[PDB]
Amino acid sequence: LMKILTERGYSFVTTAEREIVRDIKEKLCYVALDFENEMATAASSSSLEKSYELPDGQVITIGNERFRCPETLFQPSFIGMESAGIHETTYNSIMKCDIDIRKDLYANNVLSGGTTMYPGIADRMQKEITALAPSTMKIKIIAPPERKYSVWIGGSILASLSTFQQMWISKQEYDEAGPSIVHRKCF
Amino acid sequence: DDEETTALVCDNGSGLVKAGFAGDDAPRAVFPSIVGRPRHQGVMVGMGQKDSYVGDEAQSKRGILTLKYPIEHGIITNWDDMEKIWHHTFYNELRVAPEEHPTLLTEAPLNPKANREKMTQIMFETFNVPAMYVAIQAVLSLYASGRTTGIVLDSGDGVTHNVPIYEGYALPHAIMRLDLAGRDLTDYLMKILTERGYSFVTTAEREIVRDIKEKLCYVALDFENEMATAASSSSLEKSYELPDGQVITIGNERFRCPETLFQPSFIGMESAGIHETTYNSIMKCDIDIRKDLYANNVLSGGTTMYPGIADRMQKEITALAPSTMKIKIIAPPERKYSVWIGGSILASLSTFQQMWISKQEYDEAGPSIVHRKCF
Amino acid sequence: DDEETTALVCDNGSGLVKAGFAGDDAPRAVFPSIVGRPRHQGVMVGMGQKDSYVGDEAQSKRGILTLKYPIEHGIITNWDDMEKIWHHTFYNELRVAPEEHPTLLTEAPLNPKANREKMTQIMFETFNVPAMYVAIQAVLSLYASGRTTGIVLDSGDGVTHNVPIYEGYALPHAIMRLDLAGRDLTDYLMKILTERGYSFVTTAEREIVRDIKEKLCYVALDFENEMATAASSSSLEKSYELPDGQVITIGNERFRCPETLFQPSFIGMESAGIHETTYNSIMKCDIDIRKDLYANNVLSGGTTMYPGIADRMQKEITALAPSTMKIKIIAPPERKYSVWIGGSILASLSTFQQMWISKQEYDEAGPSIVHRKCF
Amino acid sequence: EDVWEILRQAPPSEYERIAFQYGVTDLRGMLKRLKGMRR
Amino acid sequence: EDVWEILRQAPPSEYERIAFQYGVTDLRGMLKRLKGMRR
Amino acid sequence: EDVWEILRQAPPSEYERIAFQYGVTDLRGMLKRLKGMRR
Repeated sequence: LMKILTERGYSFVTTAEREIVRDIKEKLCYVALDFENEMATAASSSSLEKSYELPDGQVITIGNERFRCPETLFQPSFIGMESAGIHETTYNSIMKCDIDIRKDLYANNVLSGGTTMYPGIADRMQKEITALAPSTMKIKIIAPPERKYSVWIGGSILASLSTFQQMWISKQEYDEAGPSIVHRKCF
Repeated sequence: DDEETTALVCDNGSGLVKAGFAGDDAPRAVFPSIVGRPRHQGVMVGMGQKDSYVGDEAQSKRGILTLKYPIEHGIITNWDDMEKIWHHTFYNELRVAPEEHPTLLTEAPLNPKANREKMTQIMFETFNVPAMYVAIQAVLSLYASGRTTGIVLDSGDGVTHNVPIYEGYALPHAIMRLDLAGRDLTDYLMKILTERGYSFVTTAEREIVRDIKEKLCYVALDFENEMATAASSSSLEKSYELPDGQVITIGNERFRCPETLFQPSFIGMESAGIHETTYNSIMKCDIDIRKDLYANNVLSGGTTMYPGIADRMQKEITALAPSTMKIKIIAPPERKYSVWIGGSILASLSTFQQMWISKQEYDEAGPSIVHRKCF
Repeated sequence: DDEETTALVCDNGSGLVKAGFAGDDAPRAVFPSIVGRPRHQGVMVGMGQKDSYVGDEAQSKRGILTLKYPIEHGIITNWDDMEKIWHHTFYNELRVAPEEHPTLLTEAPLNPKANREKMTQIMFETFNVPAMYVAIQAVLSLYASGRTTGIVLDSGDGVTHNVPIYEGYALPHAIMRLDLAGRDLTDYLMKILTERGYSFVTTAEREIVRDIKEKLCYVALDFENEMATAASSSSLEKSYELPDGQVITIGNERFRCPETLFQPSFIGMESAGIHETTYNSIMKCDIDIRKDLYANNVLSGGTTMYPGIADRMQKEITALAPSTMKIKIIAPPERKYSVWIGGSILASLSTFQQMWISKQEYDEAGPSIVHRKCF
Repeated sequence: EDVWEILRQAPPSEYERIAFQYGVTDLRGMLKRLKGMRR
Repeated sequence: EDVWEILRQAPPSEYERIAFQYGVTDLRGMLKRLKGMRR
Repeated sequence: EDVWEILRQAPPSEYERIAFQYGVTDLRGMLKRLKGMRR
């Protein structure tokens, strides 16, 4: 984002400048399911062509970026990363999974991560997995809105899992085994 | 909470252990003879994640849980496995106390005695059934045949014998096994399909493949002209949905799996086809039993449920038998249960309770009792 | 400009394609089986910036150019890649016309036929070699063994099979593959080192790591006491210059990479170690072949060049074999070339030119010819 | 058939002979139904 | 649902199986409310 | 050794038997040198 907006007419490098930009993403930046027809849409689609108040008081104008920021998670080309999109990471994982876990996945295609809170997140998730998955199987990605806290929530659970206090790292246990204790048969 | 008892018709069908009661009509027990080990142990809250509930659930746990037959080769390598196998039976699907219901025991020949010795005593102690009793799976089917004369071809759950018989009269000398097991065919299938473009090794991968055989894999009577047929016959050229969701494509295999039971060359086995096992047996049989056979050419074994099974049976015996005599192989559809059925009969044979393995009889003679004048 | 011809001993060593001629002594061809894609295209004056000269130059272009095996899993996913791979060979390093020099073809088992079908015809047309001929890489090493009896353990360029053999006599039934590839070990290495404090994913990053294994990574015979050794053994605790110029530090990995070939647990693979693959094979072998094996326990595969390779081989077989019998695994240092060597032999085997794949023979029988009574 | 009455009046065990004489290879079955009755 | 009573009477840890059987991916939540009760 | 003369006078293909009899697992090599000669 900094890359683009700055080169696109902006001078946006500063730490809290990064602050504003991250705010920008997490408030307005999105993604559209498609790109190339979505690209043509961008070619003139005025609705997106919206400027947002820069918290200096400026109103940063916004267009194709709002989505052309995140989507590269499926194409690091934009980050230039050698890596591959999140989706096919999912898919090669699943193919690694046993033969018929895959439907398990399809019902259990749990997304996690709030910053990914953007639009269509699953929208793509499913569409591409489709594009890759056998329609034989029925997919379903899973992503609560509350994915930030989810991790906290489940931790609150486990730790709160009374039947489980045996695991906690006791001062002593460390003491006898120093820290290295932590590793085997414990973490 | 009822009258005297019902014997416990428990049948470890070479692939699945199965059972009902005496006089029962359907083995209320049927399920895989495997044990299952997960690998990884994702640290998972709570429990309920059994190491070894294979029974009939574990295939739900297929993949992570591995596979273990105890009788692997119709050979119980381990028992506690099979032990809790029983308990599973008697307490989840039998969900029943052994101690008060008699049971007959299903066994194929070729077993070193202590196998039964141990199974027996432990069945008394762990089980305290009113009394047990064993019986050759082979013989069990035999009565399950009721054609007391003639051989039976027992290529069943995963087993294979020839069972020459004659109003109950069978010659063990002429009697034989074919190591082949539908598992074996499974094997060559994996061989072929995998090398043919597939990567198919995993335990439940074997599961799918065995399913494949028992649902689609067949045999054509002939081969070589049948081979040419295969050369372009598109009808066979059918892909089946791989239970991943893939649709495994299928051609010549569907039949080129089983047929080797007549030519272990494909399994590379030194042995010979089932048919001529039958035939050399029969020739061993007395001069004119042979027509008895011909009317009594009883196949047995569901995995052999494939097409043409008799079709060949007869054609080759023909190819060998004197047309003078008239052949007839015998194979009910219900050959799995047949063995169970005849066992249900015998055990259910009231005029016969004298045979059952009594706690005491063992006790005085320990297990060794079992052997002479009893089994 | 010479006499009849020299067959073309061309060997796509599972990682590198390599080759010489019949009667040659050193495969004059050796180089990576990859294809390479740059990303960015800085607008660069002029040209000469090939997309896909991987051959042996591209690693010069590593980083920007990515990596592509066509036979990735000993499985040619693509051919034109491999096609120009050949041309590269025949015209830059072979720099030689196929049309006038015969060639034997190196292959591992498990290949669906059309792979060879296509390779064959296209080799004729694009290549018009005087005639070709294929041969199992496995078998090629086998003669490359010359101990015509006994198995060979082929864990080579990136391959793995057991090759039971007996004066040329091998049982495919007992014969097997281990999907493991030095690439695989590569993998777990990346896993470990990266998670252990490293960020090591990139194609040539994999390059460095494979270099690391093949130069320094080893195995110690034992593990658990060997593990304690690792617990503080400073000698192993050696950092190696990362070819960036960093000096990658190294400890327990150097050995904890390969050893899992005996325990895929680490690769998490359901499979079993190479050794007991050997052993179950041998047990499959006839009763007393086994001593034959023991004298013929031929390893094959350079990537397995690590320490102790046999050291374990023997120790575990011991752990399994009857000390009655005396074991001896066989592994020349030169196992990469061995396969090439034996191929150079066979093809160079003048008494044998009858086998080569003639243009015509194909022509009349198309490619399908290749299969029966020929390969 | 009379196999019913004959077997009920067959000699006690030789229902063997009578069932398998009158085609009843399921003397097995004849008794197993007789057992669902007498089981 | 009975998931309440079943889980209260579920086997102690296998509330896992019962909650996730009756759709309660928040066995997590079932226990976390049970913990706000027992926390 | 005489493996040289024996193999040169070995039966044409059974240099197999003679080489591998006299320890020459490199009948492979025996022929490959014989081929660098006859290649």
